[PDB]
Amino acid sequence: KQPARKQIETRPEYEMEPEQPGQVYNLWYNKWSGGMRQDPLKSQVKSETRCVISRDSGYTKADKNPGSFFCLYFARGMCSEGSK
RNA sequence: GAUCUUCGGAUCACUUUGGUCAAAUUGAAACGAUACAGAGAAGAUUAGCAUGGCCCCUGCACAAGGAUGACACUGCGACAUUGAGAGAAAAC
Ligand SMILES: [K+]
Ligand SMILES: [Mg+2]
Ligand SMILES: [Mg+2]
Repeated sequence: KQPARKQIETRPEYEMEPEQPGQVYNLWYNKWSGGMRQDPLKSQVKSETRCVISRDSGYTKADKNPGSFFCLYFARGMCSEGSK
């Protein structure tokens, strides 16, 4: 019964280069190509973050809209906009 | 708000939002490598041009190439049975 709070203060930026020798970015298909397929499942960092309703759920600007949808960033647990 | 008008009002303008889709692991493709075999025509080496399409790739191309691009190239029963004999069975 209290307004929702932002989980992460910062913004997850993108800067990472797999397999430094054998990978090269692809402008059209926005990901790194070349190098060993490496794996189908191996790649799977662990969510650094995690959310729970108890300490995180609350009011937000979208409650007014009847057909509004849930935050893609809340469920994985880094929605940084809070109630806004 | 500007313009007149006479303190009644009139003019002037009048409804956006190009959306492969919300800050990139789990809805834009296609694969590296390692291990196996491993280069068309009836001996051996070898030119090629074709046929077929839910196989494509390079190409501006209705040129031409990719191993002659690759794969494929077969096969069966609208057979009517009687021709006859033998033991059984049922029958001349
Ligand atoms: K040849
Ligand atoms: Mg050819
Ligand atoms: Mg051919």
